[PDB]
Amino acid sequence: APPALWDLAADKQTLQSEQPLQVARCTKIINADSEDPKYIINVKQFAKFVVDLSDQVAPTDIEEGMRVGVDRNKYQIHIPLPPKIDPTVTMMQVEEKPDVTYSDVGGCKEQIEKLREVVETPLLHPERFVNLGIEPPKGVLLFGPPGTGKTLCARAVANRTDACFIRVIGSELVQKYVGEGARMVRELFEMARTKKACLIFFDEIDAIGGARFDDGAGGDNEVQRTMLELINQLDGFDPRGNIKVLMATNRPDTLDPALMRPGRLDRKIEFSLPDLEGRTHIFKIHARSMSVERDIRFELLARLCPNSTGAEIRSVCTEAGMFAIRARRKIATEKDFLEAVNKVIKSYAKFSATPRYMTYN
Amino acid sequence: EEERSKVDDLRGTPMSVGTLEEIIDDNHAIVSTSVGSEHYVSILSFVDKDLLEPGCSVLLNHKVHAVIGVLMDDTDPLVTVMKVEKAPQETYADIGGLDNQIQEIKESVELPLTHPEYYEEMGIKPPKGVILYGPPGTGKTLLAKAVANQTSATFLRVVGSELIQKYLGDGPKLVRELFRVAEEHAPSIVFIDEIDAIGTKRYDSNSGGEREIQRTMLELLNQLDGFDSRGDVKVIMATNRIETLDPALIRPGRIDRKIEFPLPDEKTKKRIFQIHTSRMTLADDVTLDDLIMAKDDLSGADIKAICTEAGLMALRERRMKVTNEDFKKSKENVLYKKQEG
Amino acid sequence: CKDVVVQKQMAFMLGRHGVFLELSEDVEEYEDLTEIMSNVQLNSNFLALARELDIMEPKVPDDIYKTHLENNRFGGSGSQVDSARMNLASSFVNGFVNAAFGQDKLLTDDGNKWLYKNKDHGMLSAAASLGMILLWDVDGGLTQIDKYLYSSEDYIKSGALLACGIVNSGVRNECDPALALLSDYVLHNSNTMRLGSIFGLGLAYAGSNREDVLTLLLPVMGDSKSSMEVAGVTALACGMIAVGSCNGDVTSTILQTIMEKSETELKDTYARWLPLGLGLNHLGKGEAIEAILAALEVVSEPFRSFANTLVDVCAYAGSGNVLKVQQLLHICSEHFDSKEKEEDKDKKEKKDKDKKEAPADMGAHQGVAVLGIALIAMGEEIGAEMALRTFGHLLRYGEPTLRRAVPLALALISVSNPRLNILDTLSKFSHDADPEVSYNSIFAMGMVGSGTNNARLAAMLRQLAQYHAKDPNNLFMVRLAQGLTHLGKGTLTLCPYHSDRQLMSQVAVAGLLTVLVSFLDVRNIILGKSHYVLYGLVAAMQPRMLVTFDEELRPLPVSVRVGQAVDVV
Ligand SMILES: Nc1ncnc2c1ncn2[C@@H]1O[C@H](COP(=O)(O)OP(=O)(O)OP(=O)(O)O)[C@@H](O)[C@H]1O
Ligand SMILES: Nc1ncnc2c1ncn2[C@@H]1O[C@H](COP(=O)(O)OP(=O)(O)OP(=O)(O)O)[C@@H](O)[C@H]1O
Repeated sequence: APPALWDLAADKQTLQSEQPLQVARCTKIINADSEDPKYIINVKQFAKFVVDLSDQVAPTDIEEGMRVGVDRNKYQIHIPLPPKIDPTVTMMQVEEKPDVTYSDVGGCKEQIEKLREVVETPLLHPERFVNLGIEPPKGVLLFGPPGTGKTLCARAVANRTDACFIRVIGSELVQKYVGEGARMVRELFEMARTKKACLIFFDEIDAIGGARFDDGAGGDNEVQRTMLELINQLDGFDPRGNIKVLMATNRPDTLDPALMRPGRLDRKIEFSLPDLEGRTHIFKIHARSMSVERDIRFELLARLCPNSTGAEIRSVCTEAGMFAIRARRKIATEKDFLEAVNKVIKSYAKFSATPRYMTYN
Repeated sequence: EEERSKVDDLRGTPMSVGTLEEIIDDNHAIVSTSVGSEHYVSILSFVDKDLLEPGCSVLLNHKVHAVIGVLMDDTDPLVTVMKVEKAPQETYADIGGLDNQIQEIKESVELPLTHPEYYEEMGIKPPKGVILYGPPGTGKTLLAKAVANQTSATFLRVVGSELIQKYLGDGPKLVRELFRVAEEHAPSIVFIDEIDAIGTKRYDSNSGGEREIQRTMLELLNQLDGFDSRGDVKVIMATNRIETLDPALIRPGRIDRKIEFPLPDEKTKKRIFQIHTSRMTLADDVTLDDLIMAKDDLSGADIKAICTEAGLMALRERRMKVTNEDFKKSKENVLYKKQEG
Repeated sequence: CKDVVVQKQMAFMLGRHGVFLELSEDVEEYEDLTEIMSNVQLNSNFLALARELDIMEPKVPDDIYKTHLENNRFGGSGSQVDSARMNLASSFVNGFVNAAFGQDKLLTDDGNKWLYKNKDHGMLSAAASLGMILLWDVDGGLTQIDKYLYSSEDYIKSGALLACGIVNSGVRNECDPALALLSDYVLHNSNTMRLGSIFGLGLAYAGSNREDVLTLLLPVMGDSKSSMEVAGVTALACGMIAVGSCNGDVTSTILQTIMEKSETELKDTYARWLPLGLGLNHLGKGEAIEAILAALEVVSEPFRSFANTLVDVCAYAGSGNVLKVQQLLHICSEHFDSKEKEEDKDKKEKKDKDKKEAPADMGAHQGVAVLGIALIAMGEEIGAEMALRTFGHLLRYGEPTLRRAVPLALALISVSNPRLNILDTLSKFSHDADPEVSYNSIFAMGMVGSGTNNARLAAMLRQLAQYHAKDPNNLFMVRLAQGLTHLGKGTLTLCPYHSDRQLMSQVAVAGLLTVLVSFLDVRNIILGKSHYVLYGLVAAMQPRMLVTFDEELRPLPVSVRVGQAVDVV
C-alpha cells in the first residue's frame, strides 16, 4: 500500500504533463513528399491528410514510410515513432536469459569447436577476422539423430557474450488464411537489422521446407511461398544481413532448401552422436547427480548400449536411483541397476528401436 | 483516503476498454481499441507497467484515452475447458490385477510433489511425464489411474486430435496456450488420450492436409521436448496403437517410462467381478468361477455392462436382487452383441 | 518455580535443551555466555540448540568477534574448543589465523594458543598467512597486468585524476617498479590523485607483511598539509594500510604524527580519515584519540562537521561502555551543536549493536529524521529481516524527501536475500528523474547487490546507459551497476575481460570528453581488475567493512572531492 500511495500521488504532476502529447493520436504512415514544407500522410482512420510538421522536429529526419505523431486539431506532425511492426508474434519470438552452459557437452570436440568459430569467435574478436579477412562464413546447418537436437543452441544462449539472440519455432510460419506468412517472415528481418548482429534461429525447417511440386492441387503452393520468400529475402544484397544465420532440423530433406543453402550457407555437420570412447562423457556429466560408487565402471556399461545418444543413457542414470528408491538403497550399486539397464534398453527397443537413421533413409 | 477521491475523478465516469499494442521507453504506451485507434498514454499510477506487457487489455479514459487501471479478465475460451474438477469418488484401490503395472506409474506421479524428501535428496529428476497405451480398446482402464491422480494437485484432460485439425490452423497454437496456462496453474497434470493424428483417415470439415497434420504434431514435440521450458504441466500420453506414432516422438518423451496394458487372467477377472458386484446384490446361486471361465478376453467395463443390463432387466420385475437365471439371460445379450457382427 | 522461591529446577538436572529454551527468563544475556561444563558430546548439541536459540536474540555465539568482552576467557575457550587435538584442528585454527587481517585475535588468542612454544608465532602475525592465502589467490586468479596497464600507459594521464591510483593499489601488490611510478608521479601533487597511488605504496608491500609502514608515513610530515589531498593522503595511508597495527608502534606513531599537524589538518578534511587507523584494529583500545582530535572542534562550522564529525566521532571505537557517548555528548555539546547531536545519538545507537534499544531510540524521529534511517540501518542486525513493517512504515508515514534517505538502509538487513526485494523496490526508484534517489538507489543496491550476478542485471544495464541526462549520476548508475556483475573474480579464470573492454569501449565513444567517461572506464575495473581479495562478503564471519559505510555516507550530497575520498576503495 505505501508504494501504491506514492504511486497514486504522482498524478498531480502527471495531469499537468497530461495536457501536452495526449492529443498525439494517432500513429500515421506517410506517403510522398511534394515539397520540403508539405507532406502527404495517411492514417488508420482512413482519412489521408496532407500537412506540415512542427518546428521542433527537423524535416530531414522524416523518410517515406516513417510513422509520426499528430496533433489532431492542427493535424501537424508532432513526434516520429520508431516502432512499427509487429503485434505479439514478435515478443513471442524474442527469448532472453541463459541456460545450459558448455559443461553440458557430451564429449563432442571437433563438432562444437567448428561451430564455435562460425558464430561466437566472429563476434568475440571482430577486428581479428576483419584484419585477416577474407570474411567469416554466413552460417551453419544442424541435423541428424535426435541426440542431441536443439540443445547445442542452448550452449550459444549461455555463451552469449552481451546482446541476447532470438529463437524462432518453425511451424508458426505456416498459418491459415494465406498471406500472413509473407508479412511474418519479412518483419523479423528489419527487426534483426535494427538488432545489430543479433542471431535468428529457425527450428525444424523441414516443416516449411516442403519441396517441390505436385500435380494437384496445392498443396505445396502455400508452403512454397513460405520457403521461397524466405530464401529470396535471405538472398537480398543489403546488408545482408550482418545478423548471420543459424539453422537446425531433423532430416536433410528437402532438395530445394538443400540446393539453395550451399550458395548462401556453409558448414553442414552431422552427428556424432557418441563415439565409443565418448559415450562415457555423458556418464561423467551425469555422475555429479546422486552418488557414484568408486567401483562402478562406466566404460563397461557404455559399450552395452550403442546408438543410444545421450537421452537413453540419461534414463539409465535415472532408473538407477529410481529403482534404488523402490528398494530403499541410498546409493546405486553397479550390479544392481545394470540388471534393469539391459532390460530398459531391450524392452524399449522391443516395440521400436528408434531408427532415426531410417527416418531420412 | 484522499487519493481514492482524487484518481476517480480522472478516469470517470465513462471509460473505454482497449488493448495494449506496444510500449515505448518514454513511458508513452501505444494502445489500440475498437476500432483501429492509436495513442500515447503516459501514466505513473497503478502500474504494474512491467507485468502488463503488450497484448493485454487496458482501460481507456475518454479524456484522453488514458489507462487508469489494468484488467486481466478470464473467462477466455481455453481457461473454461480445464475445470472442474472432478475430484472423483473413485480411487486406484477400486482396480486390481494391474498392481505390477500400476506400481511404477503411481510411484512416478507421486514421485515429484508429494513425498519429495527422498526425491530431492537423490537428485534424479525425471520430469518428462509418462506414456500409456494398451489393447484392444482399453486406455480408459489407464484413465482409471487418472482418477486417483485427479484426487491430487491439479488435473487437465485434452483428448482427440479433432480439436486442432477440425479447421485450418494456426496449428498447435491451441496446444501452445495449454502449456502456458498450465504453467500459471503449475503444478498441474495434463493427460492426453487416444492420439489419432497419424491414425485418422478423413479430416473434419474442410482442412488439409495429411502432411500439415504431421507438422502440427511435430511442433507439438518441440513444444514438449522442449526448448526451453522446465515447467510442469506434467504430460501423459495414451493411445490404443503405439505403432502408428512415429519413433521421432519417443526420445524427448517418454524416454524413462512407458507401460503396456496386459489382458486380465482368471484371478484378475475374479477380482474385477468382486469389485463391481460389491455394491450390487446378487442371488446366492451366482458363482464367480463359471462366469470368468465362460468369458475370454474381457475388460472391466464388459463385466460392468452385463451387470448394468442385469439390473435394468431386473427393473422390469422391480427386483433389487439379480438372480442367476436373469444374470445369464442378460449376459447372453452382450454376448450376442459382440457376436452379432 | 521461577516465580518466587528456590532455583535450579530439573532444567539443570534433566538435560533437555527444549525446556532449556524455556529455562531462561527475561534478563540481560551478556552474562549468560556461561553454562555447566558438560562433555564435548553434550557440549556440541548443547551449543547447537543454544545457538539456534540465540540467533533471534541480539547477541549470538559469534559475539567473540565484536565483544569486548576482551577478557582472556573467550580466547581461552576459543583455543580450547579445538583443544587438545592439533591435527584435525587445521580448520578453525589455520583458516582463522590466516583469515585474520587484524592482530587482536591472533594476539589474545596467541597468548591463548598453547600449541608448541614461541614458534606458533610463525603461523601468526599474518606474514606467512597473507603470503599463503595471497598465493592461493594467485592460484585462483588472476588480474591482467601488462596488456591493460601498459596500453593505458600509452594514454599518459587521464583527466579524472581520480580513480586510476587504486588500480595499482590492489593490483600490485607487491611489485616495486610501478610503485616508483606511483610515487614519482604523485610528487607533482596534482589534486588528490596521489590517493590510490600512495595507497598502493603501502598496500603493495603490506599485501603480505608488514610493510612499508617505515616509509609509509614519511610523506605525511614530508608534505602543514594544508589539506587532505596534499599531506593527508599519505596521512591516511599508514592508518588504513595498517590493518592490524598497532603492533604496537604504529598506534603511538599515528597519534604522534597527527598531534604534530593540528591547526593545518584541521578539524575537518583529514580528521574524517584518521580514526579509521585506530578503531578498525582495536575497539577497546586504551588510547583516546577522540579527545585530542575533539579539542579542535571550536571552528564552529556546522556544515563540514556533518560529514566530518559523523564518522569522526563514530570511527574512534565501538566502545560498549555507555559512558563514552555520555562524556562526548556533554563535553562536545555543552549545550549542543544543534546539528551534531543528531549524529551523536547516532554514535550512541552505534556503540551498542542491535540491542533492540534502537526501536526505542527512534521515538524521537526528528524533523531531521536521519536518526531513523541509520537507527533502523544499524539498529537491527538479525538474520530474519522483520524490519519490513517499520522500514516501509517510515517511508509511507515519513515526511517528504526523507524517502531519499530511505533506500540507504538496504546495506545491512539485505545481506540475506537482496535479489527479491531490492531490484523490486529500487527498480521503481531507478527510472525516477531524481538524480538523488537514482544515485542513492543505485548505491542502495550497490555492494550488497553486487554479491552475485544475474541476467536481469546485465540485461537491465541496457538503456540505463542510453539516457540523455548529463552529470556523474548517469555513469555512477550504469558504471556502478557494472561492478555488480562480479567482484575480484577473474580474469583468467574466469569470466572473459574482452566483453567489459567492448562495453566500456563503446560507451566511451560519447561526449566525447566529458572526462567522466575516462573516469568510468577505470571505475568498473577498480573492483573489476583489482581482484586479489575475495568478498565474501566482506565478511562471512559477520564483521563489517568500516570504510564503506563511512565513505558512502558523504557523497549522498556528492560535490567535489568527497567522491574520491570514497574512491580510496
Ligand atoms: N551427446 C550428448 N551430450 C549431451 N547431452 C545429450 C547428448 N545426447 C542427448 N543429450 C540430451 O538428451 C536430451 C534429449 O535430446 P532431444 O530429444 O532434445 O533431441 P531433439 O531436440 O529431439 O533432437 P532433434 O531436434 O534432432 O529431434 C537433450 O536435452 C540433451 O541434453
Ligand atoms: N482390474 C480392474 N478393476 C476394476 N475395474 C476395471 C479393471 N480393469 C478395467 N476396469 C474398468 O473397465 C473400464 C474399461 O474401459 P474401456 O476400455 O471400455 O473404455 P473405452 O470405452 O474403451 O474408452 P475409449 O473409448 O476412450 O478407449 C475402465 O473404466 C475401468 O474402470
